[PDB]
Amino acid sequence: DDKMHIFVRTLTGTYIPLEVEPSDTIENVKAKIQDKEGIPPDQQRLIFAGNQLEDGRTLSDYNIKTGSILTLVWSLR
Amino acid sequence: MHIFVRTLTGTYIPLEVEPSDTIENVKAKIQDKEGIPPDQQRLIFAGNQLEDRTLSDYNIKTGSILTLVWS
Amino acid sequence: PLGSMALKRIHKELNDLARDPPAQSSAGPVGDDMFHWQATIMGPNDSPYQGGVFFLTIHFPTDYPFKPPKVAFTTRIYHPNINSNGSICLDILRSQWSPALTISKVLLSISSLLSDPNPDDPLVPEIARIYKTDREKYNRIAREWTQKYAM
Repeated sequence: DDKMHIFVRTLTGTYIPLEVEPSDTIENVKAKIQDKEGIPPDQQRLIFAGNQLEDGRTLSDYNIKTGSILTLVWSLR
Repeated sequence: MHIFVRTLTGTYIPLEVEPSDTIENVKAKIQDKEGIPPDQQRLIFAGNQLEDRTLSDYNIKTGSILTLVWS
Repeated sequence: PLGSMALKRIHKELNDLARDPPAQSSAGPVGDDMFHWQATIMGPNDSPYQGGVFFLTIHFPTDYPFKPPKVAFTTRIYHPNINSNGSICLDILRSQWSPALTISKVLLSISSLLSDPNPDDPLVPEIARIYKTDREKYNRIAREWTQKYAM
């Protein structure tokens, strides 16, 4: 039950809360973002600590912890 | 990289910049997005006013948020 | 559950501030951590800080709102209750903090402290001394500092 609660900041101003695991992949987070907000995964770019979160890597690989805020860019559409 | 400028009203302005860019041509970049002339804008990062140094020395990276003040 | 109990309240407060801000202050996270917020306060008109925009940092404890947040000025200000490190003496930030107190109320209390300082029970003894002995000098110095650091 050691799930961490993180947030996704959009350019609209909202913050989407997500209950995730450290082993969740970036594409899994994008799928959750699509489910909650509708943005297609292939048009999402996630930024955290000045890094573009690449697919296949996990949140733990970027030291994403409870209360982390990931900036979402809705580009290429 | 990509940086974001937030006004006190909450609106966001995304800019495509590089660490070599100084902040006065960044100010000018904000000028032709919503109409604020450079003479009436204050750029603040991490609570410190930015004087027209470059983005690299203030440690501005991708996703960085800068507060815009109409002064 | 870690500190999710605090994060629920923090997100709710952020939503409340975004939907209805006081228009004389603002608050929200500008970084990568929901526990760390930036706030801005407009200087009151009835104070020598009129026209200045003061930036503050808010650090939420992991068990918010049971413990108060750590609020500190980042813009330099000339005030007998705010030291050179930005610490604020409000008596509701460590001693009489109760749940159901919001960040918005903390901002309003800080604005009121800016409007009417507290000579006795000071944080900076010298500024309090000048405030008690010469009001014109204090107001002029505060205006100079507001023009230099908050404008």
